[PDB]
Amino acid sequence: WNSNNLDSKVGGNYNYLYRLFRKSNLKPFERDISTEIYQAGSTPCNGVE
Amino acid sequence: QVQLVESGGGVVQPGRSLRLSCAASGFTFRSYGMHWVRQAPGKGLEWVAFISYDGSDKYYADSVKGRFTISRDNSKNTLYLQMNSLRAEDTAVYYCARDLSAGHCTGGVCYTAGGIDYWGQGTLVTVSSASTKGPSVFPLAPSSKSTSGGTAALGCLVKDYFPEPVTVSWNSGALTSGVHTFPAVLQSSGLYSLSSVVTVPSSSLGTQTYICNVNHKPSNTKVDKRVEPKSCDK
Amino acid sequence: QVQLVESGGGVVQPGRSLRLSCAASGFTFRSYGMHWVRQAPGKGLEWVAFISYDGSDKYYADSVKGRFTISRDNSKNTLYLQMNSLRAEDTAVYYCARDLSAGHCTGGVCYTAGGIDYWGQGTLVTVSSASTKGPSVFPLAPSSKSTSGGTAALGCLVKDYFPEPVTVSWNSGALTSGVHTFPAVLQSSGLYSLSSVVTVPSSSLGTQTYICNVNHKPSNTKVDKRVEPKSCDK
Amino acid sequence: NFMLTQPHSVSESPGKTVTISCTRNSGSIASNYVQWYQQRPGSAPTTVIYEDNQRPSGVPDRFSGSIDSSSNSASLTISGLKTEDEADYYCHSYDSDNVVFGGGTKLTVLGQPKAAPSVTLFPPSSEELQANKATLVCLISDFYPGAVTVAWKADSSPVKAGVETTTPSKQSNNKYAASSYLSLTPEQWKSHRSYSCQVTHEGSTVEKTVAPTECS
Amino acid sequence: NFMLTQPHSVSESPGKTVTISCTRNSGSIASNYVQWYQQRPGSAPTTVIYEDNQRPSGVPDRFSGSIDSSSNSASLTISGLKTEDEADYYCHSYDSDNVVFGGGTKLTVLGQPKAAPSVTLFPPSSEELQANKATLVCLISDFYPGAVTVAWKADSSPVKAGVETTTPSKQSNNKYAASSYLSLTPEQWKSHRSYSCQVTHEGSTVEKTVAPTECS
Repeated sequence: WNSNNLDSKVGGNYNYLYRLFRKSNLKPFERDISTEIYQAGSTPCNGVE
Repeated sequence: QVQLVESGGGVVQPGRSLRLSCAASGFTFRSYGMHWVRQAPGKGLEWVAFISYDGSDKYYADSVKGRFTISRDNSKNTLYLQMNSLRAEDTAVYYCARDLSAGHCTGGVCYTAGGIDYWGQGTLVTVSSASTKGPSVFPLAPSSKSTSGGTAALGCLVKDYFPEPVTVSWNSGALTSGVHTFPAVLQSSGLYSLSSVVTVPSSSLGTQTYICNVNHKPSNTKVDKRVEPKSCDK
Repeated sequence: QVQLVESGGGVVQPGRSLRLSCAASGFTFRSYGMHWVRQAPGKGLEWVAFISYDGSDKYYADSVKGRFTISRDNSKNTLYLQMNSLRAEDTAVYYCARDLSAGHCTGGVCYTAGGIDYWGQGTLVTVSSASTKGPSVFPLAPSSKSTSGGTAALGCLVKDYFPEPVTVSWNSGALTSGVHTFPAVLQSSGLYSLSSVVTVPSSSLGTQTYICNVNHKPSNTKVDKRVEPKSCDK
Repeated sequence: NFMLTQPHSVSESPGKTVTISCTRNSGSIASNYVQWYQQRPGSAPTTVIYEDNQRPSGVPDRFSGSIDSSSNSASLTISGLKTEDEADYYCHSYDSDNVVFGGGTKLTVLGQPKAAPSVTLFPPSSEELQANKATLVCLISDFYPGAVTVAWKADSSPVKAGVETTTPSKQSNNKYAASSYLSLTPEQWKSHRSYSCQVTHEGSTVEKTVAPTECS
Repeated sequence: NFMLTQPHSVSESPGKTVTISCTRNSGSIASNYVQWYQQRPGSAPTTVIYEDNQRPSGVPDRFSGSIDSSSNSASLTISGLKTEDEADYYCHSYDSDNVVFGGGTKLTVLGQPKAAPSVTLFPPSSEELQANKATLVCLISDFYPGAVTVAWKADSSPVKAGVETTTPSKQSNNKYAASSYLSLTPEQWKSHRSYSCQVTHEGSTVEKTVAPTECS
């Protein structure tokens, strides 16, 4: 159901985030909370964007 | 259309038991009367037995008296054979058959059996000691002298394979022109060797893509062999 | 002849459960006491357990005491080993064996002993951190210094693969004189490599056709790069 | 326990009328219940005749059946012979003991001019010798009529073991092609100095002889 | 439970006889079950002797087992060895709880002259270096006897992590060959000035050097 009056705040709410990059698809009923920087190449990220 | 399907027969160790089959359509199966007939290669046809429509009566030949059993399932509309205690002479292309109708006759003196109006597609049984062996093929490169307005000879050699069926085709069966598969022949080692060549233009050598498709499903074997110009250099 | 066949090992994840089997052929399996023995690469024989001819008496090892399970079934002519909880050391081919004697004795001590003269084909368990990664295959051209009636070693090179095994036969088995497949090399990166060449006279330079065959089956990757001595072009 | 006697083959011009012989060495097939089938080579036999003057579907009107009691025989009459039906016919009924089969008789109708036989000898292939394999093959093709007899010889000595000759089959040009296979061994194959692949075809024979040393 | 000890390597020319001290240091091994197996490297072990002096089928008669009753040990005698006999020998048995295996052997047949080890390395290529992965390659070939030892060093400091010496391999020229690899990060490749592939060949050290000028 719609939650415009319950989840929106003046000026924009950024407390909600969604994952975009992952090595493999999640298994059913599996939750991932990893925050490691995704590596799209051969050079390691080393925790720096 | 009347037609009888064949499947099931094949390699079996002597002394074992195998269940043959035959299925057909386009008619009334519960009413007709069938027949069984094998065929020893290089020899005449042979009677086997007869089963009436109702599954009650059962007459047999001299060789398989008691040793063989036969029954049909009218609901399943299929006829089942059962051969037991195989002997060396059993290897023969079997053929499920048909009568004119159920058993009918005339003249007062008569009996419930008639003729053979249709037959089957055939089933080959192999009673022997040799076990499965994959086919071996080589690229039979044609002689390079076949140039400038002639017909060349080339093919693929299916040797040391066991057992049937092996299908030989070119362009996966697309190019049917000129293909002539020679009959399969046993060797003194118990194996099989045969030839299969296609009559093709000599000018087509090296131009069109040559691939012979050999399929031996019982061993799950499919081999793709290509013919290329021969390197008879120094 | 009597022979044993074992299959079922391969890529398996640590800490899980697995089932293994021993096929038997030639003798009365139910009249013998079966075996379970593993042989780690880079190590020697590592016996696992034993079982009486009828399954009443069972004998086990201390290292994995209770960690596996051992079983046999008479009717199916098969032998089983429900092994569990794989670790690092247990990477080992598993060899099913026949007993040379059933329960022989010295005169005072009577137990079902273990004597092996006929063994099985072998099944190997693969528990490792490195996954089943595909290789990259290099061709090995002969250096130009081997000419004028000498021998010019040539072939192809496979490096950085996993797991075992891989087989190399020259000309897909058509050439056997000179095939020398070097043993696989486990690198510090957890990967594999080896060498395999043939010995032929240098009179075949520029005329013989080399096709290096690589059969890395548990990962099923093959490479057919056209094999030649690399040309002397700047 | 019985048999029906018919010849091995019959050859006749298309414009004539020919029959077949179906008689027994004993018993009595008169007033009985008879059929007749045909087997074109290498495929499923097909019904032709049952109970005398009956005809199945899809068969032209050139066949005719009859029965006789004087010599305990029955006759299938065929008029206006064609070349499309060259095959073997057999004999069947329910006799005093069991349902019985007949030997067979080839049908031959001279539709094309005769030609001299062509023989070529194929020794085992070069890659085969190192494998200790041997299979001698002789090609008999484009010969009319299709009745060919092949015998194997080695250094003028006739060869009987490992002999297998394929039945000729119709070709695109209505001719026939047959192949004869001899199952020897390389140790025995290389020993004999010469051979012969005899083709006796309507009294005409042309012999070709090669040397086993050509393989190397 | 128990433990047998075997000399991991013994060298002897084929003309004389070799012996193995199958010493199970605990308890006793008198009047119990006896086993013996021989392994060609890379293949399954083959049984030698069971219960004192009993030999299998197809094995040469030269082998013969023995047990030292006083010293609680066993021994195997093979008279007139052959170079074909170069393999691994193992000592199995069963005390009446479990089965125990010995330390293993590397029997060397001194029937051929020793070979001078000459070594050549294989530097990594530039294309693969982009993924920060490179393995140092060492090739050892044509050395006799096969008993060899390979060590890796970095700036005169011995290296143990990532060091792996592979099994010496029988060669076509009756000699032996092997190889050793070392996968290290380019930072380790770049930082250290040079490395070394130290190989010991029966007291003779053979070593070759690689340089970064071919890495860029």
